[PDB]
Amino acid sequence: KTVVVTTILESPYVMMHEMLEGNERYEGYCVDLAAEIAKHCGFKYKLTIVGDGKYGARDADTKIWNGMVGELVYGKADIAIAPLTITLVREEVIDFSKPFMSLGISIMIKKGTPIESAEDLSKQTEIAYGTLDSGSTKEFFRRSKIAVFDKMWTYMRSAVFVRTTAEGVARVRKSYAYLLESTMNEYIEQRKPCDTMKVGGNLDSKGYGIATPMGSSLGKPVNLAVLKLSEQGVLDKLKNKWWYDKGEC
Amino acid sequence: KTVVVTTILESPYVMMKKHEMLEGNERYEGYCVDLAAEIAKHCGFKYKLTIVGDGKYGARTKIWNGMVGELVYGKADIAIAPLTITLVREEVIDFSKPFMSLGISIMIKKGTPIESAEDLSKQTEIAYGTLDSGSTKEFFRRSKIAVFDKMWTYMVFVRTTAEGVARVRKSKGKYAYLLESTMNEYIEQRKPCDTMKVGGNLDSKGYGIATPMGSSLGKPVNLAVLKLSEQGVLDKLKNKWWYDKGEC
Ligand SMILES: N[C@@H](CCC(=O)O)C(=O)O
Ligand SMILES: N[C@@H](CCC(=O)O)C(=O)O
Ligand SMILES: [Zn+2]
Ligand SMILES: [Zn+2]
Ligand SMILES: [Zn+2]
Ligand SMILES: [Zn+2]
Repeated sequence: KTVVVTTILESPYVMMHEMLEGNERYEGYCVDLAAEIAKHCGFKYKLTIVGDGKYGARDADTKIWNGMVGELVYGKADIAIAPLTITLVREEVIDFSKPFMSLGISIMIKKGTPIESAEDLSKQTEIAYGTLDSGSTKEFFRRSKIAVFDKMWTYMRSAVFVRTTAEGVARVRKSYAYLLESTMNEYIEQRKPCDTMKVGGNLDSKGYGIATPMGSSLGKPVNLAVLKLSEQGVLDKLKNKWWYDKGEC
Repeated sequence: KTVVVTTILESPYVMMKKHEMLEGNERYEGYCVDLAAEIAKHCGFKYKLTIVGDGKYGARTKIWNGMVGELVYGKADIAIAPLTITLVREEVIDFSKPFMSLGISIMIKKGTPIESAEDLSKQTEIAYGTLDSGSTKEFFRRSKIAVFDKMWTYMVFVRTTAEGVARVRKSKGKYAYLLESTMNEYIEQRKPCDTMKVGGNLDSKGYGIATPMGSSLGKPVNLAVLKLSEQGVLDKLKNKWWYDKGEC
C-alpha cells in the first residue's frame, strides 16, 4: 500500500507547481532522498506537507505533539523524511534512523552586524535575537544549563520568535540576529540578495534522522536504507547537489 | 537480573587498572566504562562487564566473530565499545544513535614523507595495513573508489590496534597504519610521541551501542545515549580520556 510521507517545506530540503500533480509538485534533497529510500525499500509513497507547518513540539498542559512528530505519533502519516532533528523528547515517542546529515545551532546576521559569537549576543541589548517557535533549537535554549545560553534564554522568553525559517531570514534582512541550524544557514549564505552571513561556530552537534511511528515495521528498512545511501556516497552527492552546486554567491 | 555487557580492551575506551587486587566491573577504567555506568544508571539495570573472548570487533563459514558475534549468538546482552555502525552489521544487530564520530585516518612515524591516501596508493616503499576483523578493513575491501580499490588490492594486517601502533613505531617509517581517527588522535598524545596523523579523514562514520536484534534494550539505551549527548556527558567524557590526559 502507498506510504504516506509527512514532510515540511524548507529549502533546500523540500521546495515548490500549480500545474503539476503528485509528489512532482516538489523538488529537493529530501525529495530525492524519499525517492532513493523508496527505491531500495520497494514501496510506493505520497509526499505531504505537514499540516501546521511545524517541526514538532509538545504543549506542556495539553500534552499533545504538533508538527511532523505529531503526525507520526497520531497515525496521520507513516514516515517523516525531513530535516527532523534527533532529540531526546522526540525519541521518547517516535523512532529515528541513524542521522543522515550533521548540523548545529548557529547564528545568522545581516552582513555588517557587529557580532562575533553567542557570548557577544548574550552580553548586549541593541541587537534582538530569537529562534523558531516550535523546534529543537528553542528546546535547546529552554533546557540549556550553560551560563551564556541560560542568559540568552532568559532574555528570549521574556522579550523575538518566528513561525517559519523564512520569517527569521526576512526578519534578519529587514532589521535582529536569527538563531538557526547551520545547514539551512549556510544554504541561505549562498542565496541572493546575499545580504546574510553565518557568524561564530556551531553551538551544538546533532543530526537529522528519518522518523517512523514508534515500533513501526519500517524502521529497520529505512535504517539500512540510510546506511546504504551514506556508504555508497549518495548522501554526500545529494548535499553537494542542493547546497554548493547551486551557490549564488 | 544482570545484563551482560560485552566490550573490547582498547585504549582509552576499556583498560586494565593499575586490577589483580580487584573483583568486578571495578577491574576496568576508560571511556566506555564511564559510559556503561551512566547508561546503566539512566536505564536502571545491573550489569557485568566482559571482554570479548577472541578480542575482535566483528566480521562475517558465514559466522560472525568478536562482539558482533557475541551479540548475534546470544553470548551477551549489549555491546558498549568503539564498535562502528555499518550496513552489514545493521543487517544482523541493532545500533543506537552514534555516541561518537570518527573517520579512517593514517598513522605514520614522525618524519615519514606521506601527506594522504593517494600518496600511499602511488608508492611501494612504505607498507600499510589495517585491523584484520573490523570496519576499516571492510571499508577498503568494499570501496569502489579507485584509490581505495588500489590500496585494498595492495593490502600487512594486525590482530589488535596495539600491534599496528607498535608496527608503526618499529618500522622506521616503512609502515603506515590505517586506523580510526579517534584511536589515532589518542595515540598522537601518548608517549613516546613518535607518531602523527596525516591527511584528513577518509570517511565520516560513528560508534554505536549495540544490542541483539529486537532486544527490548535498544530503545532504553537509545534514549540514554541521546540524553547523555544532550546533557554534555559525552563531550565531557571525551575531554576526560583524550585531552585532559595528553602527554604532548
Ligand atoms: N530541525 C529543527 C527545526 C529548525 C530549528 O529549530 O532551527 C527541528 O527538528 O526541530
Ligand atoms: N571500530 C572498528 C574497529 C577499529 C578499526 O577497524 O579500525 C570496528 O568497529 O570494526
Ligand atoms: Zn502555490
Ligand atoms: Zn540507489
Ligand atoms: Zn593488568
Ligand atoms: Zn547521569
